[PDB]
Amino acid sequence: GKGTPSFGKRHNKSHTLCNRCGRRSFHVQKKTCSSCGYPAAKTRSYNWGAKA
Amino acid sequence: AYKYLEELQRKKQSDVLRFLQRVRVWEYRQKNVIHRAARPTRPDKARRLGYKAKQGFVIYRVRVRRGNRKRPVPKGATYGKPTNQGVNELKYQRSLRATAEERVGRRAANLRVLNSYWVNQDSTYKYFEVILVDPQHKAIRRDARYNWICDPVHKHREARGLTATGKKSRGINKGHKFNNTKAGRRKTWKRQNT
Amino acid sequence: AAEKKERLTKEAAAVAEGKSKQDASPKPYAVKYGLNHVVALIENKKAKLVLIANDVDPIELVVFLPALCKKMGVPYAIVKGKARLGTLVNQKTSAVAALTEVRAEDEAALAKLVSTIDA
Amino acid sequence: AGVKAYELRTKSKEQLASQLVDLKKELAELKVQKLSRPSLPKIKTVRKSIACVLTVINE
Amino acid sequence: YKVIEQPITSETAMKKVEDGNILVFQVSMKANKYQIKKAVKELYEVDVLKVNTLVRPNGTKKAYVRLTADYDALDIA
RNA sequence: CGCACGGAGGCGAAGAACCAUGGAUUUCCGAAUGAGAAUCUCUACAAUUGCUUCGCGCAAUGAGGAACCCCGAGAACUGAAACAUCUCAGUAUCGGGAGGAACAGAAAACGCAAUGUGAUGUCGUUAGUAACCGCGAGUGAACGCGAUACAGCCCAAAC
Repeated sequence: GKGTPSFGKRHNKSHTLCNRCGRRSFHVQKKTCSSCGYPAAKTRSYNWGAKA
Repeated sequence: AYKYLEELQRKKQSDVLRFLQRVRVWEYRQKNVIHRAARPTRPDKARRLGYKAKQGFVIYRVRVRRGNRKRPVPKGATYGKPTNQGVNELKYQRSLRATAEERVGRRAANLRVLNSYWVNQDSTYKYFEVILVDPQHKAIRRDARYNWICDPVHKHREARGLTATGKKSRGINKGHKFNNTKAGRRKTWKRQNT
Repeated sequence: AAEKKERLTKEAAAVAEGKSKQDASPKPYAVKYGLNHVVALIENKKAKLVLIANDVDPIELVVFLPALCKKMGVPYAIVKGKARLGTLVNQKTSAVAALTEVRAEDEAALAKLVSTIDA
Repeated sequence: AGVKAYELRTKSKEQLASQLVDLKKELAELKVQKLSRPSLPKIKTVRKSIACVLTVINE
Repeated sequence: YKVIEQPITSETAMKKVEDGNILVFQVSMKANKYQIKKAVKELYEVDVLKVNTLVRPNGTKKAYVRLTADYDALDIA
């Protein structure tokens, strides 16, 4: 929940750098992402934000 | 010349056509989406819409589903008219025709389609043929007719994607002067969707 | 329809029989090609016999050959193998279709054979 | 200048795998003793020189 | 393409090329340890008795081959 | 001797730097394509498809792009001083896809009804007109006209 620690203690690797997207972004429990691309073979965006 | 294969394909319950229909789709059924075919099922209609034996031509069947519905339900905020809401009642505007034409084309990425139309199907799926062309081929890019469906793909590209075809360019448009209001000035885009 | 016996199918493809004399009549005079031209001959009764392949595709091009043969009164036969009657007419490719307008030379075996069918 | 890609590309592959070690040694060797005394255009000359040779055969 | 890469020079390396006949650098993760052996010997005249392997971390490969009781640490072609 | 003004050293008149054009080299994954992988590793057009000498032999597709364009899916806040149709709006957002522009396009048209016009876009106007609507709030064309630019043709079948 709230940092106590109760969180932060979690010492698990996740969200490392993706092969093709410089940002770490890719989780390891996920498949690929949280920044552009993978799984989609394109670029990642999403309009959750920018108006189009 | 090919009259009665037009005539014949009218009733579809007349006599010979029906029997072929008994043994036809038996095989087609138990054959999944994407097939291919040496000849069209109706020779008049292919070689009507545009099909000739020539290299670079390919005609495929397609199956679809049966009835039209299959839709997701809206989230909350359903309360209302409801407007866009509903469930199994709505029918989708695209035909199980237009759907046959793509869902072909996205099989063969390379080629485009002048589109034929179905043969009938029962208890479920309808079928459809669908001729496609092939743009970078020879003999295709020869005959004046059956040219320009490949220039090479400068404007026409994924025809039937855009829509430009037979069933499409129908469906969302028919007629000309009169009743072409809130229809094709060019189309739905522009003159906001009806 | 009626069933041909692989014995009749010899002799004249154009006739009820299978192709043989059918090669005659091309060397002699008269024949047709495919379904299209053959159909015309029945329409304007010119062909003595015309043949039809059994195989056929779902072509159903040859669907109205019978009834539209039996009005005109043109006898027509069934052959097995589109290729077989394809080959007798000088055609590299096979044809479901038919023939012999004039039936030259074999105005003999032809017409004798027709009698066999519809005996 | 120096080698200049003329001589290269004219030369055979075997020749290329020669004159590619010729610079290599006087190169790495400059790198050692480079610490001793630094080099001016030589290393840097040799590199580039060597570099070009590789992207010749591997063009 | 080349199996070789350039010598790996480090404190660990110089010790090996000291006690222990030798060692080196390497490259080609996609190199076996036979390949680095042959293309070791191909380079200089020495027989390399045994070459080990070593992933890294560096994202490269390391393989320290040691000579055969007849050749010293070259440290000079 | 990049940004990048250092220390060392070096290159250049054997005409370097730098620019143009052309060539060489061009690891691994791949849209990523032999297979796997957080940019490494292990021993081949992956996948779909056309032609086919039926062999990946010859080819196609995939992804990107500021917005624009085309085809589909499609809200709610809001307005009606509440609110259900209506409205916001076919908007936002989503899915698929083309081009340098797209899309339309040579009448089973128009309908100033005519002895009249003559493919299609677009701009101005027609006009907040006709039409819609708790006939509430709101919504809302077209023919024609003046312009811009103009360009008409190919199949199926008969034989």
